[PDB]
Amino acid sequence: GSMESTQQMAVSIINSSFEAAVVAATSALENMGIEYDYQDIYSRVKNKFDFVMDDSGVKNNPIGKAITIDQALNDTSRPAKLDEDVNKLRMMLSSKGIDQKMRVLNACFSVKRIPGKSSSIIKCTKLMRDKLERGEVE
Amino acid sequence: TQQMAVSIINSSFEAAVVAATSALENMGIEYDYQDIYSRVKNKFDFVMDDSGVKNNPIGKAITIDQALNNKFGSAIRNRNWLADTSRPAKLDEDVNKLRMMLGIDQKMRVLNACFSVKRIPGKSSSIIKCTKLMRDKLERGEVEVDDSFVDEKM
RNA sequence: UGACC
Repeated sequence: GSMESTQQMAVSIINSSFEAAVVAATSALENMGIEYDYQDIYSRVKNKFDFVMDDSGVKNNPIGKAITIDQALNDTSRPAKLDEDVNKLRMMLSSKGIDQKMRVLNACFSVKRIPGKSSSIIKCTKLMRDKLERGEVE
Repeated sequence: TQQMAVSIINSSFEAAVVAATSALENMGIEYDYQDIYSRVKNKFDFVMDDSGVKNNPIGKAITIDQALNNKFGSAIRNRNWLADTSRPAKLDEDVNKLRMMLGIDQKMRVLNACFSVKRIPGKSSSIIKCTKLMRDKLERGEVEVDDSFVDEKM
């Protein structure tokens, strides 16, 4: 059930770009203090984005290539949606002022007070452990 | 494909601008095109760059181009990654961490003093840097940082 | 030369 791995990956290019745009738009207005309706900005972005990419062949084209690739190579559905959600959440957070340094460290470590002491306890989470099994700079 | 991905990314920016700009007008709120254009552009450029997401799609577009030039190595890697038995578990843990983020000040103060976050050019993932002392200490278990050291580093 | 935050 992985015989569409390339097409699934290729769609995240369109979908993640779309999500980036919604975030950019809603976030900018928000930073201006202007009140707005999420669905309204969401719909306007989709209207413009869909018209340009989905009517100029640049989605039918990318997908077509992805399909040509999957045939040559020839479930995976769940891990692809989650891949897309990771891009979305990161961007949503990024837009709010919680950059990468904050996200990486907060996700890689848990920190505790330590009661009758003037120090903190740091522990690696599963994400940090996997990085070690891969690569962390000494 | 890479040029198409770039194209799609720019069309996305155009959409964010038209959405904000058209949203202000529909609500009877004045605005200068250049002003709104600039605001959306800083946010979009910052978001796409800081998220590592720009590198993700341009990177993905590049492995398709390669597969089109008969170098399926990367595409093969893409299928194996998505097929890994623990892929969903790993992304779920990833996604869960980020969603809980939507405090952390004290936590960041301590962390900002012991670790540095970097990025390998082109990559969407990150690189964490520390001292061999910390690394070896971490590669053993819990680690106590003294509130004095942190302060020694702002 | 994306693979994870």
